[PDB]
Amino acid sequence: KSDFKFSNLLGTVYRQGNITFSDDGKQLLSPVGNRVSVFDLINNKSFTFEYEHRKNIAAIDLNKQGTLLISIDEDGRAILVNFKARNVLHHFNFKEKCSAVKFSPDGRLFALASGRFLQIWKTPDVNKDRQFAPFVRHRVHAGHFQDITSLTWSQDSRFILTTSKDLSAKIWSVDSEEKNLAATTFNGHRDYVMGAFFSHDQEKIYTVSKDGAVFVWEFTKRKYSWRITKKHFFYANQAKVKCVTFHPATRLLAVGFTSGEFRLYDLPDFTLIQQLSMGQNPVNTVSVNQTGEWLAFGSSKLGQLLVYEWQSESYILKQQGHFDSTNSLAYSPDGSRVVTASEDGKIKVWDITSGFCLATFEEHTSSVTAVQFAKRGQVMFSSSLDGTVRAWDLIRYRNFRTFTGTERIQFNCLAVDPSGEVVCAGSLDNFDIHVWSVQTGQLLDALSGHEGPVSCLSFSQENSVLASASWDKTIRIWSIFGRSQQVEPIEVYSDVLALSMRPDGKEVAVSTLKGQISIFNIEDAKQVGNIDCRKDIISGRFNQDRFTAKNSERSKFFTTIHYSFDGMAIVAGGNNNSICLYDVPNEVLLKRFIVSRNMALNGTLEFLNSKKMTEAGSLDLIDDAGENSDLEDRIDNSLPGSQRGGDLSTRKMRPEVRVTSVQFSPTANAFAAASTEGLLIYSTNDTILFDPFDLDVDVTPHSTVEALREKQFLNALVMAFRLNEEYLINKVYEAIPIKEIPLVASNIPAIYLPRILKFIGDFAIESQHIEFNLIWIKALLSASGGYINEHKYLFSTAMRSIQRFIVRVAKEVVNTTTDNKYTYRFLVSTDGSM
Amino acid sequence: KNSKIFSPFRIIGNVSNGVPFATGTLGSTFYIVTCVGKTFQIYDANTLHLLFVSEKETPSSIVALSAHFHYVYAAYENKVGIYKRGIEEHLLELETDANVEHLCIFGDYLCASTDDNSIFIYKKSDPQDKYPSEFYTKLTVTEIQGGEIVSLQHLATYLNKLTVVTKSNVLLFNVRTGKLVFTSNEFPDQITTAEPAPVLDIIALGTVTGEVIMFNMRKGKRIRTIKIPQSRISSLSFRTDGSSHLSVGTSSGDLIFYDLDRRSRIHVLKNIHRESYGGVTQATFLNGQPIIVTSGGDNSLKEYVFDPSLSQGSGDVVVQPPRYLRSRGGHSQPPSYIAFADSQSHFMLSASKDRSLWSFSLRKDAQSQEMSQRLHKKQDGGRVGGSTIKSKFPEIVALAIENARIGEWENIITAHKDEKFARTWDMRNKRVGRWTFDTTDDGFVKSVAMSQCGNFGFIGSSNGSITIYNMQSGILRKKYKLHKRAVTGISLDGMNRKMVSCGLDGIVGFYDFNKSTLLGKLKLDAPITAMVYHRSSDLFALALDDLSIVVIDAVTQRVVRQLWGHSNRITAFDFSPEGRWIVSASLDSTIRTWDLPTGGCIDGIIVDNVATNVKFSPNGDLLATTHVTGNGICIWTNRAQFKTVSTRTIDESEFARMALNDIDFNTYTSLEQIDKELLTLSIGPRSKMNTLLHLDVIRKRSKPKEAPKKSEKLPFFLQLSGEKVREGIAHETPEENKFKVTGRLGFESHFTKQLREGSQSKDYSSLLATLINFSPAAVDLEIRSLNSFEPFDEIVWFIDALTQGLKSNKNFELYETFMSLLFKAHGDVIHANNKNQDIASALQNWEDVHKKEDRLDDLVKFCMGVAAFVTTA
Amino acid sequence: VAPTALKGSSRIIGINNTFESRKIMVPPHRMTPLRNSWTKIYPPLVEHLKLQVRMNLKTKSVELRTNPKFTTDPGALQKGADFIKAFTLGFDLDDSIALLRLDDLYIETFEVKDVKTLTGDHLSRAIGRIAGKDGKTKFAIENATRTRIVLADSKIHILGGFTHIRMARESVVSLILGSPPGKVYGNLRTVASRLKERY
Amino acid sequence: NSIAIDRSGYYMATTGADRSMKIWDIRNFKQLHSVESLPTPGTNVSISDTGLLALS
Repeated sequence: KSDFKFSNLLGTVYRQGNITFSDDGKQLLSPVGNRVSVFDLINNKSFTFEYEHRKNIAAIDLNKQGTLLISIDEDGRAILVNFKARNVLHHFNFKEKCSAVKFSPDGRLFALASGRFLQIWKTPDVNKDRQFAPFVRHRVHAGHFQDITSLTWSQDSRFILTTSKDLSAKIWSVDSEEKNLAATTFNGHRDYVMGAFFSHDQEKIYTVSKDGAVFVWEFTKRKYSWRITKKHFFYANQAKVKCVTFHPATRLLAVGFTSGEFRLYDLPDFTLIQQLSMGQNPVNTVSVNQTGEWLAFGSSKLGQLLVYEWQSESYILKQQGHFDSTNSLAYSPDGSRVVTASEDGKIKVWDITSGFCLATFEEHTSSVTAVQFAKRGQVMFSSSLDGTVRAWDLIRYRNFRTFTGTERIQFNCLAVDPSGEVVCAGSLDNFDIHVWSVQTGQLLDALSGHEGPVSCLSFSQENSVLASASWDKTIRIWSIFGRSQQVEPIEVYSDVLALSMRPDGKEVAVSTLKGQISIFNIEDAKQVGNIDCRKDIISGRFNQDRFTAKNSERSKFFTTIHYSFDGMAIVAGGNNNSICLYDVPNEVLLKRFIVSRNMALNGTLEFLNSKKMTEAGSLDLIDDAGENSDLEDRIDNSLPGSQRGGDLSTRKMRPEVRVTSVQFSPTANAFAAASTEGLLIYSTNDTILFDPFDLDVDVTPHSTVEALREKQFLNALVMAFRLNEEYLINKVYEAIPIKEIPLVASNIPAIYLPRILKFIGDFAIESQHIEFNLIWIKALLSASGGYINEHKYLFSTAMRSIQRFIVRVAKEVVNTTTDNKYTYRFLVSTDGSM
Repeated sequence: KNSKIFSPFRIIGNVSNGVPFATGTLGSTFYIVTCVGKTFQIYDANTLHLLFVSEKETPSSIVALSAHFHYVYAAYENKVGIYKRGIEEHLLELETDANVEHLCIFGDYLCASTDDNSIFIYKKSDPQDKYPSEFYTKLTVTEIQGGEIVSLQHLATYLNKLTVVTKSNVLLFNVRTGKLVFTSNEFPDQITTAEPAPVLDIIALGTVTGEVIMFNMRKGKRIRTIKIPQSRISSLSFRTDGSSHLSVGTSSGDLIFYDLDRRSRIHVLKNIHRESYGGVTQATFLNGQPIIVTSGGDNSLKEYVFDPSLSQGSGDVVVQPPRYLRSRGGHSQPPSYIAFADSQSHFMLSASKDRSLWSFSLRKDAQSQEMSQRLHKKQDGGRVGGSTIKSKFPEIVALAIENARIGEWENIITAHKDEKFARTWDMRNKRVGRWTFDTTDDGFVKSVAMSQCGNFGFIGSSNGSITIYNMQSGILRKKYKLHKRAVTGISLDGMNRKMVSCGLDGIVGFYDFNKSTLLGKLKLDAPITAMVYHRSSDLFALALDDLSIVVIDAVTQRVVRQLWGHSNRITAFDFSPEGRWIVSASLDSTIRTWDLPTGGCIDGIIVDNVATNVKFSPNGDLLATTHVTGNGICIWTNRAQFKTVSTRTIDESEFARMALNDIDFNTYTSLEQIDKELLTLSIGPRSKMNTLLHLDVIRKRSKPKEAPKKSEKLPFFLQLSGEKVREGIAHETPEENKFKVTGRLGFESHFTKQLREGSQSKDYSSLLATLINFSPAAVDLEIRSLNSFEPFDEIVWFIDALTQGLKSNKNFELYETFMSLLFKAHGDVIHANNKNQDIASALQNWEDVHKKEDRLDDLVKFCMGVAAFVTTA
Repeated sequence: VAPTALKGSSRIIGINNTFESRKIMVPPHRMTPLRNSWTKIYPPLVEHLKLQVRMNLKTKSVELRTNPKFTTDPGALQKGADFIKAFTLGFDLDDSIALLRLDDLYIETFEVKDVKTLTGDHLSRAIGRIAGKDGKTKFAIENATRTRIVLADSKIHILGGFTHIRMARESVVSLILGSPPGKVYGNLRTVASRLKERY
Repeated sequence: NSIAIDRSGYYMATTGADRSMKIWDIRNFKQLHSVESLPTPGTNVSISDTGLLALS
């Protein structure tokens, strides 16, 4: 039940740091703010690691064997994580701002660029058990006079080229005996040396500077020494080289400039293979695949991630995420897709499994406040502060209709009739609820009666009534449909911030400014429950706050709430560092989730370190922009009083951890919470827990297998469910012969019927046995169709999962099968000649 | 003795075991090396932050520690190890069974004295060698020469002389020549300590009867005599800060400071360290500093500082007494109870027989702190009753903690020995709370529990009554009276609905907490000793007196699993966080892991010392245990968190002597195909079908909007001219005649050769296998390159290949896709020559198989018709 | 070398160009191109391949021999003989040099009559369809397949990588046999894209 | 990186990122000394009234 775990982070594909390709080239590792996301491009799967740094990630790297990953934040704190087990081995603090980290191509050693020192360590063995100090230092080198920009390993794991801000590139030998071989310093660059590389033969060294000059170094007579034989120049009018990478095998040089355009060059000929522009923002990181055919670029400002196939001039990947902009989220009725509304004015559809944006919409001028799906699922509606409500048709991606009030009011909430024939929106400056007809676009009527701004709306899925709440400390139930219009106001102790409607349509829950979740009976208009939440909410002290978090009344209330589809749980979130999951009938907190652990976000900590405080004030509040070397970083475009609705540069204050919306997955035991860092998705998919139901001493994994060998299929299946082991259920499920399926399905106890249906839906979506699963579903529906009808809300999520399997994969197969049948008949029956 | 699930990680809470610590200087900084059982720890003197710990535990307990610059020398049994940064660099093994006792390193000489009055000298092989390794000679002190060796010291400016200090007198040995240069006069009192003075030729000697001697070796005569009657000197040290001070530590736990210039006592620090544990085992002035570091056997390390004099003139006379600066410590006796404070593995709660409760930090030792016992002022206003002389609370038998309401009010309950009430603590404040919970039936507290919400505290009395208090207000709310004997366990489910109790009378009571009703009562064969409740799974295990662990499901009130095998009483046990394992410890010196799904013991350990407590981390990463000996907490790492562990039952007989693979690893891999008649999709991503059909349109979207700029002068064969890997279809090399359109022999593609081979052999299994492996781009290229000219052999063969594939019923959704691509690329060719017999016959056979695969449509249409109807109406 | 340093099959297909000696006969129409280009043909053969080069004015043939004391690569003679043949077939010198520099280039040779027995105007029409107006069709095949083609009357010579010159052959054959031009041009667009793609 | 001029305005001392310190004669504009190689680049230079040359 209430065993949820962070699974993946949508809405963001790249924030900062260096993106790295997996050695096989089929996975891309991208730092997403405080965590690391892994995208499997070939299998179309993604996952984000659970471990969390305390500041944004700065450098990451995965060894060639693909077993160990090291991630370093901006303070030098490092985490060594076992890639296969997705578990943290050790935490290491390098006590300095490490700029780059790179495993040796052998895998035995990895090097650190920590300021002006190059640190070489020995890799802990993955097979060995965890110890107090797994890392063993190998050597620390101090030749550079300023910070090291980057480092490069030789192909034989023997030499390291380091490039620093000293306008110099310097070479080291990993073995002390070979120090004489490489003890040279490469000079002559006017600006910072961004990158230095070896040729494939390792007889040539290329160095690239920020000013845009490439130097080709060779060991030649003037008696033999390294000399700049050739010099090439990027004649960029004002753009500076921002990131450089080189692939020795293909002799490919990919350079990213601050103007937002990158060039591919062929060395040592300096031939311009390509030149493209991703936008106006700098290209922060560039990486090359092992084969050399895929190039990954990332821009931090807009959070872009571009994987380019320079061979075919095609985009394997082209994605852009949102940071501190997602105002709302919506699941598709089948749960395959999740939509997000951003302050930019853009609505994006994200795929849960792959983790990429399928489509984008840019009709809205201003921030989009709400997004909601029709019951049917084809059509989508969104509202924005520009004063328009827009209906979207997903099959053709057209804004087939747009609604607008006569007085040009900003809209902050939205509700859609289950029939999809009426749309109602509310505002924070009108006090009325505007209603439109979907087919016509005409404003049917304006509902009046609230003495304060309308904060939220919702239609009852069955009864089709409308529930609205306002800061007027009241809730009104509108019976808009029917010959007679009736309104039933219900008073509440404080301002209502959120509202959730029961799937039954019989009760409504409201989150108030007091930190209370009160449940009312719609038909009787009397309170049936109340949950106290002020104590549960975790709220952090801001750096700018002059008052404690305990005394702070900033956010001790939930601005968004949602029911579980069964109707027994509420998930709540707000402008706070907590997501709380309550149980409605018993009014207890099932679990609390910490949204973020990033000290970059302002509201993470309840207590701040007193060392930061000084006689002047907090050390964090001091602006260090002037120290930055680049002019663009020094420029301050912040408006004095802006709080929201502008770019991050405009605010001048740190982003605040907050949850804008939360929802349950229609088809799975998971919920998604839109927050500043992105769309966090918590799911119960792993199911490592042992949660038996109705065991006895006789029930055992051994006993179930004995039943199978004796051909007692029903008993074997039931005993598997009583253990509730996924592997044992799968073993029994596939061992039942086809002839015996109808007999077993008709005889399964009613108690275990919801469990089998859940397993089939989750198993069928990704399994290969399409026909076997369809036989089981046919047997179950025919045998127990009436029972499922009597209890719709117990079986709602399971049924939606089965329908998704029958629609999204099964129908696609027969559609490809059936068209061949007709294409076949035309070719043979028809007469072809001349 | 070796576990397959757990491995030792380190010990927590131990700073020193009483062996004199060693001080070494790196540049201006200082560090202290302290012994902890079989391992040593290095602290930074400025902050007392742990820096390094010995990589591996020595086979035998360490006896001596000497540190010089980066290298540290640790002596154990007859071997002396050399360590740098906690990693052993070289091990010196002496050639006699006599154990090393004392250790001295000056220059290139390492002197090790065994308990048989034999001194072994080791020398550096090379002058520039970092540490001595080579064996030089052996010097033995006979009984006629002197008594038992007290310590080895080297005085400055002495070429190759070792000042051996014995109980009877002092001796001067020349290590290079191995000769006795000088023998001091006999001393009436036994010598116990020696310390070289900062002056030349003078070594301070401490006797057993409170006498300190400034013996001068050059003159061989006494210089001074300090007297400390009825005391025993344990340590000596001089102040090198420019003030002639001498600090004398005593076994009584006192530290005296003398002013040598003025012949006066500056101050005496009383009871800095316990007399029971050896008092002041080591007290050393930091070189050139006013800071003095003290240690003792009570698991504590302290630092004191001398402040500047307050008098502008005569600062020498007006000496400020030493001030406590900083210290590190832990329990003085083994912990009695332990608990994990939070969901993460940051902090652990510990209680010991020394009447002190500690909060230990796993992530950093400096964060470890002791919770205060200062009492709050009573709310009523009456004077609190207690002795004016302050004493610590009695030993803690039980503890219960929650974090639902941390920072709001009390969130810990503790039970004390022979005490009729339970005390509360606050984790946020790290201080004892303001509430006390009484049994109200004249019985001692035997069990304490808290609800998940953090509002209620449950107390179980030895007389059988369960009292329920409110943590916020400390007001008694409810009282349950079912048990007639002591209640040894109380637990409440996460939902705050059903409550469970157990007692020595053997009954297990089930209560409805909200309705306050007796849901049921269950009687067990033997008295119950302890309870652990797993809230997520609603399972709780009971340790019975018959040496069994009985797992019970609270929902149904029946025994589900019973565990046997322990040979003695079960001291403690704990659930795994996932609720799948139970790890239990017993008095028979074993820790067993039990797998609940199969109800058998999968792992077994033998501990040298009986483990008194066992606790899993809520993460599951770590397992913490405490033992009847040792002041620290043993932390184990859960290896199952990084790999699968077999659940095969352990061998009982072999374990006693020392004192279906998929099921074993709790996994199952789905079959390739359940039955031949059943249609099965391919083993791969489901987007491959979509990628193949709509490849062109997907690629058009991929192309950049604006054409990329490129240099006019570009190599035509750049893609091929690559130094050397790309495995694309383009990068294919021929394998080894009349020209043939499809491919000339010796110049033919791999796919076409497979196709022709299959046609003759009348089986395309090899061809179908490689088709599935082809990339979507490669698949399109091969089909489109098929020969489209008469007699149309390749097209006919391909249709025969796909027709065979549909018979197998495996990967059929690719075979449908391949046939769809064939019509797309060669539909006109087939249409123009539909009357050709070969194409007509091959096509007809494909339809015969394809017609059969229409049952799948019926299954899909049925389920949509019903599933839509069932969910809607 | 820098201190950081690390520690007889015939490419041409369809004609048997094969101390060893190789002889390549130069037709009359390639005599003058050989003369003006000779200054650039012998240096790579004599220096890189360490071969003993000669052209026999009497027999109008180019003679290559392996020098046992100088030559080190056993395949140099065959590689040199292959390179001279490409120039003999008509390929530009820079195109011929690609054979020496690279290791994965072959020449595929066939005649129009091999594909189909065309005579008179039909044969001329077939050659025209391959070339197209201003050589557009042949040029299109070169860029898409990344192959160099020499259409000497009814004799076609295709230079490039194995798979590359395979796709050119089907396009040329379809043009000979008379498939509709749009299908061939549509073919050339896809094969260009698919060939460069990683997957 | 840094420039220093004496009180009399006759000499100048300049340090560069190339690890070189050069003493100049700014009345006649003649280079007097060039300490070509320094252990590390000199961040700062100053000249006192008495004429002491300081380097960091």
